[PDB]
Amino acid sequence: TWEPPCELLDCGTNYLLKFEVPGIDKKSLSLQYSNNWVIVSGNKNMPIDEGDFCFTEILYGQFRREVPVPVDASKDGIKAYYQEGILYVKLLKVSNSNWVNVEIV
Amino acid sequence: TWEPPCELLDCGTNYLLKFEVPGIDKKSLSLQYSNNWVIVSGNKNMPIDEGDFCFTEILYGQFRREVPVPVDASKDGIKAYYQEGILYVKLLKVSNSNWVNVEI
Amino acid sequence: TWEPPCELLDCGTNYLLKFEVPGIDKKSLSLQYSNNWVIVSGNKNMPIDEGDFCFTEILYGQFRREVPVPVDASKDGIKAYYQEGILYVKLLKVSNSNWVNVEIV
Amino acid sequence: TWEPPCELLDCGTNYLLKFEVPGIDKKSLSLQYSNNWVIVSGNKNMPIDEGDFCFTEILYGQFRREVPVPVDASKDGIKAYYQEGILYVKLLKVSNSNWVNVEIV
Repeated sequence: TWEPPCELLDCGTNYLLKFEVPGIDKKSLSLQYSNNWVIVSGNKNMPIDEGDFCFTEILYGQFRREVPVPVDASKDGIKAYYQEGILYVKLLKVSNSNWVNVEIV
Repeated sequence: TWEPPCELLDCGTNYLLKFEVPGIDKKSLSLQYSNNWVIVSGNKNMPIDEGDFCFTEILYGQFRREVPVPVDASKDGIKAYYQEGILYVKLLKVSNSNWVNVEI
Repeated sequence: TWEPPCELLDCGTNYLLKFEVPGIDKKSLSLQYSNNWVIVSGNKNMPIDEGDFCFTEILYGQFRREVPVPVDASKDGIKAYYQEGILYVKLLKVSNSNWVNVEIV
Repeated sequence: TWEPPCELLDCGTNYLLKFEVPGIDKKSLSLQYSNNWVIVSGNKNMPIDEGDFCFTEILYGQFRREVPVPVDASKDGIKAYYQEGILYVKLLKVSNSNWVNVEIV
């Protein structure tokens, strides 16, 4: 139903991957890493409890985002945080990269 | 300047105006109410201190937003909180009843 | 140092990643794989042997392009076939796949 | 109606017009010459039989390009050769001499 904008910073030691997800159900939040891809998915419930809509520009509902990650990013050591409405994913940088070469025919 | 998306809510007692402002400069942030207008403004700075861009689709910069507010919203009692990347502005409805509920 | 246009295709059994590299030194064409990232590179040098430029819209020089490739792309069994100015890369879809669930703290 | 990038080379005794056209339909490819104008046209079909787009930067559809050639160029002896995704159009130059050089075999 919608897609959060993301940002990737190189901070030298690690990468830091960021998703702009203000005001989501922090219990619905889910992120997995796999083969240098990062998958975030979650849900943003309408405020049925808070009151009735007068107007709204806010996107509600289900969201998902698959985002590639540089080669020197490692599966082991990943951390994530949800602060001030941003999901931060801190990935470490493995040094070695198995730089296989493909033959063309 | 960019604009943050906003939404209004009626909740009987009070209107609840909301702005999505994730990762903004809390010291910059600035909220003023005048004449059925709520004006919100601040800065969301690029994170030069965190690292170096590889790509970004985040909007950075200075934001202003004027929102007009219903007429039964009161100038008094106005409160604003910032939490989880959302600025809530809670405006009180101007009361039409002389009777006062007693909370007991 | 330009980059050639490219294209991803899903063929069920396999993925097909294409690059348009027309009129390049077929000897310079390199193609490396690492961690779901493909890196194609090469050199396309001027036609000084054919003649002298009256005008040209054609990009000459060195080129590389890094393209990330989907999660179910397989590290093993990549075939690269060059035909008629287009460099094809057939990637195998994988069967089992390890994931990591990250905790959002 | 996209248009392919092109190039004009002065090779002394002839001009070389070059249209970069990787993987067009070789059939339905139409060259014309009249009054110092070269008109190339044709079509490039989607790979409906190869897969399904995951993404693409390749322009598809029907193309056309109209190129003025030099005052120097002849309306005779024009030859066109398609190879490795490049269409070569080879124009002669209007002869400036009456002596004819005799290649001794």
